[PDB]
Amino acid sequence: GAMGSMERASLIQKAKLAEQAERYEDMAAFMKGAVEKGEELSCEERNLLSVAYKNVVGGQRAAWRVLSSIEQKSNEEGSEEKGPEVREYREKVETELQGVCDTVLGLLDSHLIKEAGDAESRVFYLKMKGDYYRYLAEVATGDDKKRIIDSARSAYQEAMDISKKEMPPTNPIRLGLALNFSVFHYEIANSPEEAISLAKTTFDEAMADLHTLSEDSYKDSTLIMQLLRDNLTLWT
Amino acid sequence: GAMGSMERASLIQKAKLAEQAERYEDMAAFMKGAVEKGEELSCEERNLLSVAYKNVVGGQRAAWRVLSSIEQKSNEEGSEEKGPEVREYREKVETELQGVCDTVLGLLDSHLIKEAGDAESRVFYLKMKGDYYRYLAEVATGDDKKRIIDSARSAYQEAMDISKKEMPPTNPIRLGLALNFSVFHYEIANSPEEAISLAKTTFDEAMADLHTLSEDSYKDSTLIMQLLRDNLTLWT
Amino acid sequence: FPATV
Amino acid sequence: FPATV
Ligand SMILES: *CC(=O)NCC1CCN(C(=O)[C@]2(Oc3ccccc3)CC[C@H](N)CC2)CC1
Ligand SMILES: *CC(=O)NCC1CCN(C(=O)[C@]2(Oc3ccccc3)CC[C@H](N)CC2)CC1
Ligand SMILES: [Mg+2]
Ligand SMILES: [Mg+2]
Ligand SMILES: [Mg+2]
Ligand SMILES: [Mg+2]
Ligand SMILES: [Mg+2]
Ligand SMILES: [Mg+2]
Repeated sequence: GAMGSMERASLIQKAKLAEQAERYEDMAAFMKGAVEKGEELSCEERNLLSVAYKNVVGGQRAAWRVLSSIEQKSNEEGSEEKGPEVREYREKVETELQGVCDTVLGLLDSHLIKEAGDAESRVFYLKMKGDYYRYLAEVATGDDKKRIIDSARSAYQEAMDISKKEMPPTNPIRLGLALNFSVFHYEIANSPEEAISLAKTTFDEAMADLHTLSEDSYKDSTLIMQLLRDNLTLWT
Repeated sequence: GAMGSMERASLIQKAKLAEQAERYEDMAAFMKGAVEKGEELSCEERNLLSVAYKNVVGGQRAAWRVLSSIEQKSNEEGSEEKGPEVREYREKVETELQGVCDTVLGLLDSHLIKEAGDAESRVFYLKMKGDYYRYLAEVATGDDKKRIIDSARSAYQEAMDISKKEMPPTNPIRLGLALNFSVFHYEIANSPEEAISLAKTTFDEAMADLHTLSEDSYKDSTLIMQLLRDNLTLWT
Repeated sequence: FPATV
Repeated sequence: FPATV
């Protein structure tokens, strides 16, 4: 709404300035405005959108984890009663986090995904959908936790199916999707074996296709392959 | 307004949680609410207030400097015209920064300063007043720049006069005041000689009084003395 | 915490 | 930038 009077190109320009200034909330608001113009996003623009919201929600998740840890300690035997404040403030942060996730999911549903026909765009958006449901799942404790988890799984699975058919095994989007879906398995779905298998198979199939790549594509793919290895090392 | 329904003690508790979570905007809002209860602040509470706003405005200042640098580069010969966006976004950040400064100054004026009778509280608040006028001065370019600068100077000078009469030369508040007033001289008032003299005299008078201190007071005072030395080294 | 992108 | 507290 607030960005309705600003030109699309000016919103994109400002998102880039906001990134340089490390003003990620501003960057996300600019990119939301740009999406709401209704035109499809280019590759560069999709990456601006993802960076902005990743940084905003990343900060909320880190804060939530600090507060949840304090709250869990408060519920241990021998802890002194300090009143409702820790729970209240964790809830406040949580609600704000959920709001950001709902905003992103809303942009994807209205109407980024449905207009995305090329494999690279569609997989990118479906990965995002999986990621923001995963963030919702991290904080979910009630009747809908299972459905939230399944929503993440379904989005990731659709993305995986497209990526395997349409993209090479070194494609950075396909690699990043696999990295994150593997973490979903380990941290959310209580499926560490699936997580490890996915990471390993993804790494090995990428390794086998590196020979096809330019120097610059090699750099991009090997970076994410190293993240897969890092997780495998953490988990084995 | 928004914090009017929350207990003072709960606001203080939450400010501390927000600090642990690195949620400095929340921390500042909680502390604003606490001030607006109308009771004087304890030493610990004054420090919570200062930390919160220092971190919020510190981030705005860093962003402002990034954007101002981009804007200055845009105004160099041979730079391509990119439209009003850089100036607009610098102005947006600037206005937000000014707003935070005005909020802090407002808390000090209504009614922290007037109720602060003890030297340690009064000097602390007057230092803050000088600091937030200094932040206003950093971004000021119009008819009132001189008056803003003079407002900073006057606040710092009152604080200096009280601190010299009422506090030992090692007192951390007195040291921090001197450190910041010295930076005011160097960066705002175009008085590098005054800045250097102040820093040197402050350091040397503190050095001479260290012998009176406990181990823990020595640690506190020497930390800020090292900042004075660091600035002297930068400037000489 | 594991790596995601 | 110089140190302030
Ligand atoms: C439009 C498009 O092709 N986007 C994909 C880019 C591929 C390279 N990128 C990355 O490697 C990082 O972010 C990712 C987001 C989603 C999927 C995979 C990667 C950004 C730089 C980091 N050092 C590594 C991940 C940007 C997106
Ligand atoms: C109520 C009171 O006595 N406050 C003064 C504290 C003295 C010790 N402090 C500091 O040294 C730091 O912050 C300052 C703010 C204002 C004046 C001087 C210091 C906080 C820790 C940093 N490592 C050094 C500065 C806290 C305030
Ligand atoms: Mg237009
Ligand atoms: Mg909740
Ligand atoms: Mg398989
Ligand atoms: Mg009360
Ligand atoms: Mg202005
Ligand atoms: Mg003198």
